[PDB]
Amino acid sequence: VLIQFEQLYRKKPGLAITFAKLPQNLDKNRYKDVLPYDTTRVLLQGNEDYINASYVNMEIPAANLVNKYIATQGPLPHTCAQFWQVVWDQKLSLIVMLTTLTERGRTKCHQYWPDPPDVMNHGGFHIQCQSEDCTIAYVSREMLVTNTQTGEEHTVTHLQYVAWPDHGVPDDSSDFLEFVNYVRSLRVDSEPVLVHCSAGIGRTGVLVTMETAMCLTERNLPIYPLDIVRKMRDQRAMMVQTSSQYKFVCEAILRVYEE
Repeated sequence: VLIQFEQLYRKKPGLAITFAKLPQNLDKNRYKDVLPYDTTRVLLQGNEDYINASYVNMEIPAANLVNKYIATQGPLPHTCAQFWQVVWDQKLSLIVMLTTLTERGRTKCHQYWPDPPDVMNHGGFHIQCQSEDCTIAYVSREMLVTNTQTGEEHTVTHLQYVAWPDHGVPDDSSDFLEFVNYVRSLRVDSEPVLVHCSAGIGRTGVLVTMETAMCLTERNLPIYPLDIVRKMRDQRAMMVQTSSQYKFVCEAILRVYEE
C-alpha cells in the first residue's frame, strides 16, 4: 500500500506541459514545479488564456456518477483576476479552500475575498462577503460576485478548512471527514467544485480521494485508493503529494467503512 504509492508515477508519461512553462506565464505559477497539463488545463477567454488550474473529473460508472472538480493553486496577488474569471465563466457555486493564508510563517495563498463589510474588485468583478459563519475546523462564507460590465450577480459558497496542522496531517480525521461530507452535501448536478490548497495537489488530492471513497462506500462499491490517485494524476500531476497524505487518506477510508 504505502510502497506502491511511492512507486507510482508523479506525472503521466507522454502528457505535455508547455503553456505553463511559457515565459509570460511563469510568475502565474505559485510553485515552479507544480504545473497543469496542456490537455486538462482550464482556459480563460482573453488574449492571455493561462491559469494554473486543471479540470479533474472522477467517473464512477458503477454508480452512474461523475464528480467534476477544478483543482488549482492558491491565487497569487496578480492572478486573483483570473481565479474569479474562472469562477464566473464556469458559474461555479462552491469554492473549497484547504489552507490558511499563511502556515508556519510561509505564504500559501493571497486573500482573494473581502473581510465583511469590505469589498474587493478583481478583473472587473466586485466581490462582497454576505455572511461568515465558523465551526471548529472550518469557515463558511457566502460571496456575492458582480460582473461590473453587465451588472449580473452570482452567489458563491466559500468553504475554508482552517484546522489542518502546519506539519504533517490531522491526528484525528473526524473533523476533516465531516467537512468532506458537508462539501458532498453542497455539490450540484454536474457542476464542478473548485478546490485549492497552496499548490492544488496535496490537500486537494486528499479531498478528491476522500469524496470519491465516500461515494463508493455509499453504494457498497470497491475502493482502490491507488487507482483513485492514478486517475487524478492523469489529470493533474503529483496529486496527493506525500506518503503521510496517502497514509492519512487510507486510514480515513477504513474509518468511514468501519464507522
